[PDB]
Amino acid sequence: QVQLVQSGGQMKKPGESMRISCRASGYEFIDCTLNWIRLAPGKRPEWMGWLKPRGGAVNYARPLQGRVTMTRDVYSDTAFLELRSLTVDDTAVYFCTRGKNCDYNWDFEHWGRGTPVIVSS
Amino acid sequence: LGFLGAAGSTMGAASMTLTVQARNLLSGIVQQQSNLLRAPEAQQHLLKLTVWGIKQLQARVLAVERYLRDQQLLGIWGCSGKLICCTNVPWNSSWSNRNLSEIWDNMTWLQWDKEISNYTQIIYGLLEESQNQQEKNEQDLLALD
Amino acid sequence: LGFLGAAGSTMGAASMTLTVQARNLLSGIVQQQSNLLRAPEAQQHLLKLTVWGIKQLQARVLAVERYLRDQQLLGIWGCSGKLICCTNVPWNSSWSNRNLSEIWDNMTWLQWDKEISNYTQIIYGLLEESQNQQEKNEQDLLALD
Amino acid sequence: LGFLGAAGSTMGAASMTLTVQARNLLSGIVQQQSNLLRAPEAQQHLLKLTVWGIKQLQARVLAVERYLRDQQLLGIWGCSGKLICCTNVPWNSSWSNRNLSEIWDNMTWLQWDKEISNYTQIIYGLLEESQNQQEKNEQDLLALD
Amino acid sequence: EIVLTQSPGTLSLSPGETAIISCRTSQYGSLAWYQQRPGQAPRLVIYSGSTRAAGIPDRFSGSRWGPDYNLTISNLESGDFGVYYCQQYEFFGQGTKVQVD
Amino acid sequence: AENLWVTVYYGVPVWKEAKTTLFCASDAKAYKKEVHNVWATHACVPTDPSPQELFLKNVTENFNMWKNDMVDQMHEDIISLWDQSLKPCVKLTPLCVTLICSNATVKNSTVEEMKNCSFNTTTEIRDKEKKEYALFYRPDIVPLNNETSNTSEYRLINCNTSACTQACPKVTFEPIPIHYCAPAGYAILKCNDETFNGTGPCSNVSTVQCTHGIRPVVSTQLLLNGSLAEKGIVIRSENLTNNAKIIIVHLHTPVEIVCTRPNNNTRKSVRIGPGQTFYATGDIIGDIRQAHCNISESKWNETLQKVGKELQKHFPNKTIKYAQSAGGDMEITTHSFNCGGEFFYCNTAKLFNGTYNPTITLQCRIKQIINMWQGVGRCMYAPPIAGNITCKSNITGLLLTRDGGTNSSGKEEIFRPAGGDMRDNWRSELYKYKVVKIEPLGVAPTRCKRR
Amino acid sequence: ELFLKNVTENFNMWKNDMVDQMHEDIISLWDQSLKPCVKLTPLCVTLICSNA
Amino acid sequence: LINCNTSACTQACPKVTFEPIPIHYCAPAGYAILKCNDETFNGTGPCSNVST
Ligand SMILES: *[C@@H]1O[C@H](CO)[C@@H](O[C@@H]2O[C@H](CO)[C@@H](O[C@@H]3O[C@H](CO[C@H]4O[C@H](CO[C@H]5O[C@H](CO)[C@@H](O)[C@H](O)[C@@H]5O)[C@@H](O)[C@H](O[C@H]5O[C@H](CO)[C@@H](O)[C@H](O)[C@@H]5O)[C@@H]4O)[C@@H](O)[C@H](O[C@H]4O[C@H](CO)[C@@H](O)[C@H](O)[C@@H]4O)[C@@H]3O)[C@H](O)[C@H]2NC(C)=O)[C@H](O)[C@H]1NC(C)=O
Ligand SMILES: *[C@@H]1O[C@H](CO)[C@@H](O[C@@H]2O[C@H](CO)[C@@H](O[C@@H]3O[C@H](CO[C@H]4O[C@H](CO[C@H]5O[C@H](CO)[C@@H](O)[C@H](O)[C@@H]5O)[C@@H](O)[C@H](O[C@H]5O[C@H](CO)[C@@H](O)[C@H](O)[C@@H]5O)[C@@H]4O)[C@@H](O)[C@H](O)[C@@H]3O)[C@H](O)[C@H]2NC(C)=O)[C@H](O)[C@H]1NC(C)=O
Ligand SMILES: *[C@@H]1O[C@H](CO)[C@@H](O[C@@H]2O[C@H](CO)[C@@H](O[C@@H]3O[C@H](CO)[C@@H](O)[C@H](O)[C@@H]3O)[C@H](O)[C@H]2NC(C)=O)[C@H](O)[C@H]1NC(C)=O
Ligand SMILES: *[C@@H]1O[C@H](CO)[C@@H](O[C@@H]2O[C@H](CO)[C@@H](O[C@@H]3O[C@H](CO)[C@@H](O)[C@H](O)[C@@H]3O)[C@H](O)[C@H]2NC(C)=O)[C@H](O)[C@H]1NC(C)=O
Repeated sequence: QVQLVQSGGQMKKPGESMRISCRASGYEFIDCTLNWIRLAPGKRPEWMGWLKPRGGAVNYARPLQGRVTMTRDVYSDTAFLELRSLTVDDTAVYFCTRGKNCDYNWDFEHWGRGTPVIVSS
Repeated sequence: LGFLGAAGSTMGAASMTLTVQARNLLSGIVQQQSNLLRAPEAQQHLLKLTVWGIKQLQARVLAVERYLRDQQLLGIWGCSGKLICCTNVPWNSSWSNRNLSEIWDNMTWLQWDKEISNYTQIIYGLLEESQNQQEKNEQDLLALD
Repeated sequence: LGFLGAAGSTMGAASMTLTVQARNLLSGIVQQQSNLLRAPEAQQHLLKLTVWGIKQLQARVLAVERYLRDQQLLGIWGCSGKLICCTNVPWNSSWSNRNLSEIWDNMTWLQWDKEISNYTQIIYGLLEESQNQQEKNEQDLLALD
Repeated sequence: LGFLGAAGSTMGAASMTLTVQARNLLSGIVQQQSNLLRAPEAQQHLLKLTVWGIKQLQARVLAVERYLRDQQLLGIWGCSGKLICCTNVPWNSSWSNRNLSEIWDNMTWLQWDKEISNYTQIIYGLLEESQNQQEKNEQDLLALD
Repeated sequence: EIVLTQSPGTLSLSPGETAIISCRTSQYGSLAWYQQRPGQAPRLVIYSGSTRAAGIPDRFSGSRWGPDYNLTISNLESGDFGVYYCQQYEFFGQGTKVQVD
Repeated sequence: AENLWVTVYYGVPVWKEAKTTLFCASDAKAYKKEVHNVWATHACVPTDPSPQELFLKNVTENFNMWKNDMVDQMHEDIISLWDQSLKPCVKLTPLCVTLICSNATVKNSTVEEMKNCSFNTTTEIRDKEKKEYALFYRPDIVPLNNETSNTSEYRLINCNTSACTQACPKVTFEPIPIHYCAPAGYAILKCNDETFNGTGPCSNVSTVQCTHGIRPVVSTQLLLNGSLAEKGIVIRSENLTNNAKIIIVHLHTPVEIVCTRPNNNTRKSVRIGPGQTFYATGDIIGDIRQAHCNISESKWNETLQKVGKELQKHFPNKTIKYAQSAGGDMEITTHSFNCGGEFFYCNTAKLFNGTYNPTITLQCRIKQIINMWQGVGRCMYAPPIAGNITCKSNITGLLLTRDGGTNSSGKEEIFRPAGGDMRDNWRSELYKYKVVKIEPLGVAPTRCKRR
Repeated sequence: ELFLKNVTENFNMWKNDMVDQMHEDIISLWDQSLKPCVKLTPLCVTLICSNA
Repeated sequence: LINCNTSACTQACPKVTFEPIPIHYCAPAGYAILKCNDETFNGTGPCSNVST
């Protein structure tokens, strides 16, 4: 058994920056991967990133290269996501998830509560 | 299970089931690659210094000491492998003189060798000089001409 | 080098070089006094507690367990020493029925030993029966009159 | 005591007391359940980590390594158990050609095998091929028809 | 910029009926499906093409024959219809969904 | 069938894989003088003076570099040996006090990284304090633009994680090779054949009694001092489409790389206790220049085209493009690199600006409060070395990540350099040498009769 | 003990190793005696004396 | 105190006694000890009266 906690959704205006956090408890963070997933109704889900807390490899998706940023903090056991110059295209819901085991990363057994983001004007 | 399945039974019955001890006297269920258990999962912490590492090493080496010592005591008399053996010297005058009937008819080994315990060294010496006679006679046969 | 020099050769060829495994399954090049190495120079720091010390002792005793267990399993059948043995027991009905020609003409043990693994216990049981029959017959032969 | 009471005697006398070393080659007075010493009293502090604990386990495993290696080298030649053995192989041309009288009359073995040490491997090879010939002949006799 | 697709797109059937879904066409990958949207974050239903995932009802089981890859959904309910997704390696489908009644 | 053929043959060749620990072997000649612990510890064993091998006829066996376990055994063993090396001779540090620095002015000019910094320590008598010049290297101070660093004064970066341990001055650090010989009842199998994809059957197979020497030098995203490939260029990577997994590329030909800490330096002792000796740089002499590296443009460009053309074989019509570092901490993005006790972090942007289808120079920075390995604890503090330091090596391989996102036919494909798991330093050479056990109780029915 | 007939041997006292063995062992046991039960000393502060 | 520019001196355990209580030595199996009973031994050369 394991759970993932999030701070909830935060609504904002077009064309600006924002942050969102997530943490994990149990099944120690320093060994195994994480990932962010985008959920926009009326549009397909699109994988965002996968972060190795062990050494900080990041593999930002090409379509959002540059303006999306991320990091971690081992002692606090958290995961910060950053993005810059948001638009109405990013009207979606965001999740922090983990795979079953620490050798596969495409079949995600544990999902966060979910956190919406809406911008209209 | 060795004798643990047929310990207290009759004398003749015990001789018929002496064989399953060979697995039982060396393997151990828990120390090593047993008939039920293999190497542990978190062996990285077994190899690193731990109290139960010293315990397992002590137990395993003690078992090896035990088996090697008793086999060697049995081996020196030329009885290696042969579960039933036989020696070239009759039995001494004292202790002696007990009838065979009860011993094989109804006795079990638990009550037998307690009186023989203090004299066991004598049987060892007798088997030893028996082996000495046997090996010198082997040398004489080797002396063809 | 043991089988490591002649592992994959023919069925018959394996029997002709079974002997050099005695050195290759007890000594080890590096664990202890070997065919190439001796005691180390800075042994004062090896005897004092060290991370690799427990590794060396574990390796030695594991090799000892490895040799002794299988050597006993071979000994209890009366086959000790005899690099090729023989038993007074037939083979069971199932599994059976494979022709001898290919097994010795061109086959090698690498492709043969897999399928007998699950049935391997049965051979131990039948050999145990053979030893039981043999020891009772030996006891009766001892009974001259 | 073994040759610690009979080392320097005659060759014939040496062969007459080859047996008691079996106790003296495995037991050890102090390491384990000897012929004089049992397990110590304060074993709670023996089992807990201590320098002399590592010394105990080192000594025990070294003795076991030694005895197993020698007994294996002796066994592979078909000489297991037999304190006096015999091989089906001649001796090479060199190093040979010494008169036999002094070797058995008054010679002591301390100065004997000094010059045989460098050639000792050759005897192992000769005994090895002897065992190879013997086992193939055993297989041929086993082949009745 | 798409290589993955699934068929059929939208399906209509009453509660309790059975239907067949498939993902296409030939791109290799470790195939998987994610359950219909209940409203919170979804859950898994299957691994490795044919391995029903832990803590899932037994109404789910797929099949794979090379390019051919199909899934049968049996005994639907009002609490299980919704927007579900097909996973191949990293992409996703086109938007498959099932409506109850 | 006479007697129905039951018998047993002693020995028989047969084997199965099995998890088991391995054993040390290192050239035991020179390091009898390193009584304190170090990688190839003197105790170990002396090496075999006669390594042996044989080629085995017709042996068919499948290797697998990712499934095997001995790499994990080493990742545990070397870490434990590191801890046991920094467990003794280490002076725990009552450092991290209220302190102040300011611009160096060694010459009239200001230095780039150092700052001449006052430091009030404990004197030998616990009641009294005194001031001395001490440690400042800019990456290891918590900054502020005011007349002090931190919110005020300053502190060393360690003191909200764990107590940093002083490295033993007398313990050297040099990566000499080490060997592995499995004990009796075990042996090692070697895949001599070339063009091996890291899995599947390997035909040309030889049995070796003991693994060849390996220098387990730690590093990130630039394999160095590793044994060259057999021929051409190969890509030993467990499946390419699995972009989560890392891609290893190995070179047959070497490329010279050299780096230098050009400045002369000298250490000055400071006392922090009854017998506990601190260390840090005392003074700097001569011309001032940043640490840097030199590399030939032509050979590097040739190697990158060779790697590109060979990896293009795994795709029908796609093209490739390199890029600079992904991002995040300095440890993974920069080129981690070690020589002599001092440490180098080097920016790798200039080495990956190329594209597919005369003396390049690198910027580098020193770091001395190292959060090495896990980043969770066991933080160590190396002592600075006297004089100038120059070090060279043969670059041998690179670590690649395939990025991801949506792709289409005719589009461009992008790789990036990354380090990460230190296990992928030692998986490069030790892909060979499966461990295996032999079970010498083969049986087969054959005619016989005892008597 | 036993006396061995006619045994000839050249004892050599300075070459033998076992003296060094015990010279290491006694020191190690000394350390293992004064490793536990030992109170690390924060002594050496300002002190002042005079004639007793 | 004299110790505080060399190393931290360690307190000796009050409970631990110190006396020169004797110790024997003896070897494991496969090893033995030889003794030179003869007198006037110069520390080298053959010793005749030898006991095990
Ligand atoms: C990849 O592979 C390559 C190729 O093999 C390999 O290249 C070599 O890399 C090393 C650096 O890692 C190069 O540099 C060497 O550095 C030596 C400098 O260290 C000296 O000081 C050490 C500590 O002692 C100091 O401090 C004490 C106390 O303050 C003081 O008393 C001393 O005087 C000294 O100042 C010391 O450990 C070190 O070496 C000694 O000890 C080791 C371990 O016991 C022993 O093995 C050595 O033989 C030596 O006794 C040394 O004393 C440098 O000195 C050394 O040699 C040069 O200087 C000496 C003395 O002046 C000359 O005699 C010699 O001819 C050299 O001029 C050496 O240069 C080394 O040069 C590379 N090899 C080549 C061929 O260039 C890489 O390391 C590998 N790894 C990587 C990551 O690339
Ligand atoms: C490593 O990377 C791989 C990509 O590079 C990645 O992708 C694939 O993963 C699967 C695992 O499920 C591997 O397994 C299979 O490989 C075969 C190889 O093709 C040949 O063999 C098939 C036999 O397959 C039969 O059995 C399977 C069930 O096991 C059925 O689905 C299948 O329909 C068959 O009944 C043979 O049919 C192939 O023949 C051709 O013609 C027939 C008839 O028209 C077609 O039906 C068939 O599709 C094909 O066109 C052929 O002789 C593959 O065909 C299977 O579909 C399946 O993919 C793959 O080997 C692997 N890809 C590669 C290139 O190896 C791995 O998942 C990845 N692994 C990891 C751990 O990350
Ligand atoms: C104590 O430990 C921390 C943790 O490593 C040391 O680093 C500090 O980590 C925090 C993590 O969030 C940094 O936070 C900053 O947040 C702002 C928010 O706007 C962001 O813009 C910055 O880029 C940064 O992420 C913080 O800067 C960083 N440094 C300091 C001095 O707090 C910290 O150095 C350790 N020591 C002390 C005295 O805190
Ligand atoms: C600190 O450690 C030192 C070293 O053992 C302690 O002893 C001091 O050692 C020095 C060594 O040179 C002595 O030097 C003196 O030099 C003069 C030169 O003329 C000579 O005439 C003297 O005979 C002597 O060699 C020094 O006297 C000696 N004692 C002191 C108090 O310095 C020292 O005690 C330790 N403690 C302190 C607080 O220094």
